[PDB]
Amino acid sequence: RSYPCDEKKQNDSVIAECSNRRLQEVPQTVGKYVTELDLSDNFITHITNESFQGLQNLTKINLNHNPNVGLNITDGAFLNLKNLRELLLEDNQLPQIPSGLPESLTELSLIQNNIYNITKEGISRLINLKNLYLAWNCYFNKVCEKTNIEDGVFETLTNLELLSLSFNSLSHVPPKLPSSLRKLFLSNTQIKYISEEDFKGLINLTLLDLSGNCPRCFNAPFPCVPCDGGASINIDRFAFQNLTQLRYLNLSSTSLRKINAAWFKNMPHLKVLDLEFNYLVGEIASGAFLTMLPRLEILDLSFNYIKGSYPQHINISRNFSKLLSLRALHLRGYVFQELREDDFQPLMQLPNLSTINLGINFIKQIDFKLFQNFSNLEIIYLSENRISPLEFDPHSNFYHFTRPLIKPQCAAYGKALDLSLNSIFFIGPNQFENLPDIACLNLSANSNAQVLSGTEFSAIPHVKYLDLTNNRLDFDNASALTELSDLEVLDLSYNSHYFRIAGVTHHLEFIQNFTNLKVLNLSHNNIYTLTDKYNLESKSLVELVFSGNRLDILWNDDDNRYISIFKGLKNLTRLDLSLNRLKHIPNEAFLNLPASLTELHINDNMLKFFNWTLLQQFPRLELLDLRGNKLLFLTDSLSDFTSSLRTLLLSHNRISHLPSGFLSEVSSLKHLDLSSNLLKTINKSALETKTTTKLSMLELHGNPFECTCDIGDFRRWMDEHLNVKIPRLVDVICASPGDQRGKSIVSL
Amino acid sequence: RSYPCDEKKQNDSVIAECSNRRLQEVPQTVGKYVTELDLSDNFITHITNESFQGLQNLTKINLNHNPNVGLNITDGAFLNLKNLRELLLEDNQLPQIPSGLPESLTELSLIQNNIYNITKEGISRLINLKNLYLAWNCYFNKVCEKTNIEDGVFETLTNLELLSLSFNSLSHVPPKLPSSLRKLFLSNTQIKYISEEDFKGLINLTLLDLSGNCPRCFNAPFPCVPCDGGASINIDRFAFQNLTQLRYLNLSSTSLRKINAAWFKNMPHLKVLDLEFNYLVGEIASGAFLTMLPRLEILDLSFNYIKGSYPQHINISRNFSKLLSLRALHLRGYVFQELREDDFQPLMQLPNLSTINLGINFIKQIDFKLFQNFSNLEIIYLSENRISPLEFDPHSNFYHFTRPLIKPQCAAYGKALDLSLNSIFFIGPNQFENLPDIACLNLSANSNAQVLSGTEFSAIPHVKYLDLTNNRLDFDNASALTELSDLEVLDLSYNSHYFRIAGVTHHLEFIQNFTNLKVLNLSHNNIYTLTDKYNLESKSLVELVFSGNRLDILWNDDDNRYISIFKGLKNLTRLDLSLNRLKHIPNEAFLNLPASLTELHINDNMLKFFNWTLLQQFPRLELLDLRGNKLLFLTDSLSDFTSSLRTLLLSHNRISHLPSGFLSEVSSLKHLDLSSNLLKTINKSALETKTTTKLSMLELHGNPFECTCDIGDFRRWMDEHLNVKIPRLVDVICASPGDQRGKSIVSL
Ligand SMILES: *[C@@H]1O[C@H](CO)[C@@H](O[C@@H]2O[C@H](CO)[C@@H](O[C@@H]3O[C@H](CO)[C@@H](O)[C@H](O)[C@@H]3O)[C@H](O)[C@H]2NC(C)=O)[C@H](O)[C@H]1NC(C)=O
Ligand SMILES: *[C@@H]1O[C@H](CO)[C@@H](O[C@@H]2O[C@H](CO)[C@@H](O[C@@H]3O[C@H](CO)[C@@H](O)[C@H](O)[C@@H]3O)[C@H](O)[C@H]2NC(C)=O)[C@H](O)[C@H]1NC(C)=O
Ligand SMILES: *[C@@H]1O[C@H](CO)[C@@H](O[C@@H]2O[C@H](CO)[C@@H](O)[C@H](O)[C@H]2NC(C)=O)[C@H](O)[C@H]1NC(C)=O
Ligand SMILES: *[C@@H]1O[C@H](CO)[C@@H](O[C@@H]2O[C@H](CO)[C@@H](O)[C@H](O)[C@H]2NC(C)=O)[C@H](O)[C@H]1NC(C)=O
Ligand SMILES: O=c1ccn([C@@H]2O[C@H](CO)[C@@H](O)[C@H]2O)c(=O)[nH]1
Ligand SMILES: O=c1ccn([C@@H]2O[C@H](CO)[C@@H](O)[C@H]2O)c(=O)[nH]1
Ligand SMILES: *[C@@H]1O[C@H](CO)[C@@H](O)[C@H](O)[C@H]1NC(C)=O
Ligand SMILES: *[C@@H]1O[C@H](CO)[C@@H](O)[C@H](O)[C@H]1NC(C)=O
Ligand SMILES: *[C@@H]1O[C@H](CO)[C@@H](O)[C@H](O)[C@H]1NC(C)=O
Ligand SMILES: *[C@@H]1O[C@H](CO)[C@@H](O)[C@H](O)[C@H]1NC(C)=O
Ligand SMILES: *[C@@H]1O[C@H](CO)[C@@H](O)[C@H](O)[C@H]1NC(C)=O
Ligand SMILES: *[C@@H]1O[C@H](CO)[C@@H](O)[C@H](O)[C@H]1NC(C)=O
Ligand SMILES: *[C@@H]1O[C@H](CO)[C@@H](O)[C@H](O)[C@H]1NC(C)=O
Ligand SMILES: *[C@@H]1O[C@H](CO)[C@@H](O)[C@H](O)[C@H]1NC(C)=O
Ligand SMILES: *[C@@H]1O[C@H](CO)[C@@H](O)[C@H](O)[C@H]1NC(C)=O
Ligand SMILES: *[C@@H]1O[C@H](CO)[C@@H](O)[C@H](O)[C@H]1NC(C)=O
Ligand SMILES: *[C@@H]1O[C@H](CO)[C@@H](O)[C@H](O)[C@H]1NC(C)=O
Ligand SMILES: *[C@@H]1O[C@H](CO)[C@@H](O)[C@H](O)[C@H]1NC(C)=O
Ligand SMILES: *[C@@H]1O[C@H](CO)[C@@H](O)[C@H](O)[C@H]1NC(C)=O
Ligand SMILES: *[C@@H]1O[C@H](CO)[C@@H](O)[C@H](O)[C@H]1NC(C)=O
Repeated sequence: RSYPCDEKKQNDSVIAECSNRRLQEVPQTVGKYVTELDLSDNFITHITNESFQGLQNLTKINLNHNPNVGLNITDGAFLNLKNLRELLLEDNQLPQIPSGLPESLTELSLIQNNIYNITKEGISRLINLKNLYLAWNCYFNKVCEKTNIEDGVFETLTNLELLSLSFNSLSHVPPKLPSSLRKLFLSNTQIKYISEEDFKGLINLTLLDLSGNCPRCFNAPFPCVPCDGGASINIDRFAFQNLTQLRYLNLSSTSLRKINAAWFKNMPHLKVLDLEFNYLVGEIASGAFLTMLPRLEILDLSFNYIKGSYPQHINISRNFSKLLSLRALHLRGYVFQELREDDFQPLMQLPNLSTINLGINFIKQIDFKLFQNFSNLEIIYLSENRISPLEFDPHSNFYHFTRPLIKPQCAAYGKALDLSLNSIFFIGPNQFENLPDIACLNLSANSNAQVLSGTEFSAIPHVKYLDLTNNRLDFDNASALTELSDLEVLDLSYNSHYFRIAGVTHHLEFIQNFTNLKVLNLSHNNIYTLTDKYNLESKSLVELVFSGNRLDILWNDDDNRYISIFKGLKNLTRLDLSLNRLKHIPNEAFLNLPASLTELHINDNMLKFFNWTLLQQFPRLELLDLRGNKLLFLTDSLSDFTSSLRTLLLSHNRISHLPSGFLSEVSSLKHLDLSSNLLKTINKSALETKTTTKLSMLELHGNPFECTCDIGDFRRWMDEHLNVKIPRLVDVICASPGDQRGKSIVSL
Repeated sequence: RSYPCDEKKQNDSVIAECSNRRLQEVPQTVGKYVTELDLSDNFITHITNESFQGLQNLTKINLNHNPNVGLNITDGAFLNLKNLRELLLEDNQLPQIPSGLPESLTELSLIQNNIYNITKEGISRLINLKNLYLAWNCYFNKVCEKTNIEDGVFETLTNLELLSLSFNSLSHVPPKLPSSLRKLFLSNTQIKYISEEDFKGLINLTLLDLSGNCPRCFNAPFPCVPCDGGASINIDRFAFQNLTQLRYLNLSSTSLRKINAAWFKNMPHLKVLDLEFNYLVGEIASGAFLTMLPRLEILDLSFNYIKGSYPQHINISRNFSKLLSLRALHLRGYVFQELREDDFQPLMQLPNLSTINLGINFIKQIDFKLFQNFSNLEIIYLSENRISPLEFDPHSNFYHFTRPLIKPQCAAYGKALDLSLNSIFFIGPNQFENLPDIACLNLSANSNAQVLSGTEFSAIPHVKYLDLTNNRLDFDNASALTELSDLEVLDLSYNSHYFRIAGVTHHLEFIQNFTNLKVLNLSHNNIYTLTDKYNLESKSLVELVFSGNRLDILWNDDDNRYISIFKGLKNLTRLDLSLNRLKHIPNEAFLNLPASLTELHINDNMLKFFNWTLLQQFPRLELLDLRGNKLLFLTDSLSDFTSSLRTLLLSHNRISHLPSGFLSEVSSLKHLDLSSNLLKTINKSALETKTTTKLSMLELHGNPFECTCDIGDFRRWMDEHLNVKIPRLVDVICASPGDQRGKSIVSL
């Protein structure tokens, strides 16, 4: 669109995406209309006053991860960009803060460099700075120096709201912090003592992160240095006195054995309290601090286990009943054998508690009926226990994953129960009695070997999304699951166990019984043989995932029984036939795929040939995905066979000719993917649709191009249609002639 | 060696391997010294009198699978090959038996063609034939005709010993069979009735296969047509009267409900009796026929279950106690809930019974102590049941797999117990009491989540090979397995369950405790973090499989703890580091790999660079395997860094230059693999070792070669060293110049 950069005029403003394009310099061709410039992930080793001459409306520049193999920045290189507000210089191996940065700046990131010198000369004049990131310059077993913070360097930054200094060796909270601060990150900074003076004047603070100071190092997944004797962090009883607005407090991995309730005396708006990786089993049981937390919404007490201990029960203070605003409680990694109804009484009147997380506790037994007696649990998270039948992203949390506990597609339906990664290897007749009205149920990876027979889920009959992936279900009864009459989504992925055995029964008849089944995933089941009924049928099903089965055997030329296997899926729009070892598809089998299809995937098979003519029988087909096969040839008469195709994905095949004509009157085609094929060239005509083109994406990288003078018309075409995104254009590489043998088009 | 063919002068005789070389004709360059010629798997569409002009010492020709896309053979094409004994013409889409075949023939195979016409004109003069294969010409839902066998066609073949007509539509045993027959195959031939006359004169017969006539079709994994009403095959009571020498009788899938004991009256040397896929639950219980089988060594009664039945116990006739020669009993697929000691009393005095196979019965409970009371069980096969804590190869068996029940590497150690693919999800304290002295134990795929602690295998303390693959073991105790003091082979593959979780313990210390541990497989465990001890140690271990773990994280530049992870494996010769997502290996980590290594695999990683200089620290290194990485460059000074390397595998990398010099003084190098790289050319010098070369294999296929006149010296070199196998030479393909763009070298 603006080589070597794209642009988006989106919408008030103008972004030049010049990312990951192995540039060796800032390109001088950037349009002076651009406001934001992304130069990240290139090979840039120098920035000078020449670099942005040039581009006086620039308000943001992202130089992260250059050269991605440090970056050498001249004094005052940016100094004449009057409008520059945001400057990202992460992971550039910088040995110092660049000198002569512009006073315009409001955001500066210097995360993941080699800076151990924070000087007034560097930053004290940047008086418009709001956010300053200096995290991850010295940590673990990196070779590096303690951070030298010149006294009062930050004091003149009277607009500073965010300061991040985590993952650096500091030893003390810096003094003379501006009272504008709202968020102060000091994790893993080797700070053993927090004095009364350290945060005294910071009355605007809403976040304080002191995690990983005096860390808990047992079983640490990184190089970990504890305080002497694995001692607790030492926090003066008044250290938080003035922090009246505090909303987030992270004390994870500070080796706490005791929580000074007084810490929260003046902090009545605290909403999120993170106490993972301490030694708090005692405090969880007794727990004065728990009376001081009236507005607390999220409490994380995960991984406080005593090593080698495996108590029968979890011991929860009555004082949990004081957590009236609590929405989510995380108690992973306490480690205990049995959860009884009594043990959680202090939680049962908390009006807003919607999520309980007891993952990873090695729990053997649960009194399931206790959950009903909560006021309004929405998410009951029991994944990764022992229940049986009745390297680091600097912009992420370091102590826990932040992905939803339950997939949003499943939780959307209603109350959720996650029993994955346990040992519920069959479901007895009372397994789900006394539960709430579960809508979303996860029994993935229970090595369940049951003959489901239409009774097993009768006590939670309203499940709508059921995840049964990674079990070993035995399909010997045609009434399986049929008691779930409102079932919409059924994941049977990775249940190959019994499908792989010819000699036992495989009954999938049950599929047809559901009036509202929409999405079925039969992936990675190794299905090659069925009992009695060879046809799948449903008046409702939208999407069928059949990848990683054996259609190569089901559609074997000497066997006619499966030739209409999917035809009875009369509503189907989406079908995934990937990874079925197919070398060809019998024409009759293809013509019996449902005519309702809008999306068909046959990627990662071994197809030599595709019968294009048969697309005439699929007038609703919008996406066809044939990536990763062995195809040599495309039809020259595509518009004779489809008027509907919008996306055609043909990467990783053996296509050496692209017929002039291919284009013709195709019109619906938005997205054509020809990357990773055997293409020496591309003719003009092969694109120039004499109707209207919807062409907006055309992929070509990984073809052995030839950059003889003509050209082709291709380059001319490219400019004739600057609005056709062609990603990875730098990866479209002349393999010839030899004056180009590793060059990107174009350059003459 | 003899383009386009190899040759082996091995040893009295001379084999020309011209297989799978996409030939379009029989090459006229075959040396008249050749005795056996393999032309299988090519694109040959014609055979004429010209084809073997030429080659008068030919005794064997294999033309199977031509053209592999039928084959058109002229009358008498082979007629002048006086010494021709064996002719394989399988899978050639032949519409008839070729005419004018030579009388010299002793073996003729015509399996998998379109022959429905067996005529005197075709074969009656082939009076030297011993073995005649005509199987698989008409079967399943192939479009084909009933087989017309001209009356008395076989009668003149008075040397015929083997006749195979299986998988053809016959309806009746052919009459006028020669009394020379020893083996008669008639499986799946649509023969409903066996009369007294059918085998009357066949006194030399030792094998008769009548399987799949009136088949059991429930749950059939192929198109199956039963006799009317699913009726039994009808075998006249005297049909086997004269078959006194019979050794093998296959009656699998003949819908038998009743076994006429009289069938075996005159057949006292029967050794193998196959009765799979019938309806014999009644006969197994009552069983007169069982008294008639004194020399029987293998009995197969698998898959006789009654559909939908799930009896509590298996019912075995007392008459099994008459099977005095029995060595192996196969009772898969009976389907029953519990095996009690009583139920197998009739087996317990059989002196030679070494294998009991009860796979695939969905058994829930076993009285394990019953096995001890057998005389000398060697293999106790219980795989694929429900036990819980206390398309078709025409040359293979069609009704069961013929691979060993136990891997020979494990069974070699002694008595074997296979409990794989059950639900023994923990091992209680008495689980293995009252067993024989087990040496080989398979607990693979029991979803076992146990903390092994050094007591669990105490009642079978002599296990030497333990297969624990595909479980979810929790390594929380450093004494795991240590009670097995003689343990030699330990397979922990596919136990990623708990390794993937950072926050729980992973203790592999136990490895060091074993005095005789030789082979350890830790593949596909996703190992990225260990507890307390970061080093693996053993004075004995020979082989460590560490593929599919996360060495990319273990050897992260900011973490020093795993930099000597394998160093303490002081005896190690073989190490597999494949599939660990490695982009580079820190030099220190490489130099700390044990100096004892003779074989190192680092294939299927993402390496851009390899430090060749560090091979100086591995003076015993014989094999180095770097396939499937991103390497661009080879060292020009290999002999400076190793004098030991014998095999170097470098396929699927990005190597475009092969330094002249690479060769130099390398001498130990037998096998060089450069296939699937980016090589435009290969210089002469790059090979011509001025010391002695051990070069015997050099792979090059899948490189973009250039076939400009010079040449190189390469082609000259090739002939200068005709004894260097270069497999897939036809796949070494000129990508240039354009007069060659898809040609194989060489051709000018
Ligand atoms: C078995 O198949 C189902 C159906 O394909 C899989 O769930 C589906 O996963 C896709 C791929 O992630 C989800 O699509 C994504 O949704 C997000 C959020 O809306 C969107 O941002 C992405 O661009 C993408 O569209 C799809 O919603 C989801 N469907 C359902 C019903 O949950 C499932 O993951 C497969 N199971 C396994 C074990 O592979
Ligand atoms: C875990 O690793 C072990 C050790 O590599 C695997 O067993 C080993 O498998 C190899 C590959 O098949 C066996 O080598 C083969 O032996 C046969 C018969 O002697 C030979 O003909 C072949 O050319 C080849 O050498 C090797 O014997 C065997 N080792 C042992 C101790 O059994 C094992 O399969 C791996 N487990 C999984 C689940 O992948
Ligand atoms: C059911 O639980 C399983 C296991 O906890 C979930 O599987 C994980 O899904 C996440 C998010 O997609 C993946 O990144 C993980 O790799 C999966 N983990 C494993 C162990 O397979 C699954 O998503 C849960 N189902 C629902 C509906 O929430
Ligand atoms: C333990 O049992 C497992 C399962 O029966 C065996 O695994 C099979 O091994 C065969 C022969 O290598 C493979 O072709 C199969 O794919 C494997 N099956 C499965 C389900 O994984 C294993 O070989 C047995 N171990 C020993 C020592 O005999
Ligand atoms: O089955 C169990 C039970 C308890 N623990 C404990 O859980 C903690 C984390 O692994 C350790 O202290 C360990 O003793 C386990 O690891 N596995
Ligand atoms: O768990 C069980 C028990 C029995 N069967 C029976 O085994 C035979 C083969 O699948 C069928 O008759 C079926 O009823 C099973 O499939 N699963
Ligand atoms: C950059 O600075 C040099 C002097 O060091 C000057 O000669 C040159 O014109 C400057 N370039 C721009 C674009 O200002
Ligand atoms: C940085 O670059 C300048 C010129 O662009 C050069 O003179 C200087 O040596 C470089 N500094 C470092 C520390 O590499
Ligand atoms: C710190 O930076 C200052 C100010 O730019 C510089 O003068 C000094 O040399 C630096 N000191 C160290 C130790 O890097
Ligand atoms: C607190 O914050 C605001 C800006 O959000 C600032 O203007 C005000 O002066 C601050 N007060 C103190 C005491 O720092
Ligand atoms: C399925 O199981 C139910 C419950 O045991 C049983 O009653 C029914 O007969 C079974 N078979 C079929 C085909 O539905
Ligand atoms: C058919 O599929 C569509 C999506 O294409 C879905 O909206 C509708 O609910 C399904 N129809 C039926 C009858 O279930
Ligand atoms: C495509 O299939 C049609 C109908 O099955 C058939 O007539 C035609 O020959 C096939 N085309 C190719 C190119 O094989
Ligand atoms: C093959 O037969 C033809 C006659 O059909 C004859 O002219 C020719 O010489 C023969 N070739 C050989 C090698 O015998
Ligand atoms: C077989 O080949 C001969 C000549 O080589 C040709 O004349 C004849 O038509 C072919 N026969 C068939 C059935 O294709
Ligand atoms: C069978 O082969 C004979 C002898 O070669 C031939 O004459 C006849 O045409 C063939 N009959 C059929 C039905 O193919
Ligand atoms: C049986 O077999 C031998 C060859 O093995 C043959 O010579 C002998 O004549 C045969 N006897 C009969 C009765 O066919
Ligand atoms: C391992 O388990 C055994 C048996 O319970 C126990 O006695 C021992 O103390 C455990 N721990 C270690 C480190 O061996
Ligand atoms: C060391 O390895 C070899 C194979 O290299 C093996 O023969 C020997 O038993 C092992 N040594 C010890 C001490 O276990
Ligand atoms: C190979 O490693 C050695 C020793 O660690 C080091 O001196 C040398 O620079 C490395 N070689 C390359 C080519 O990086």
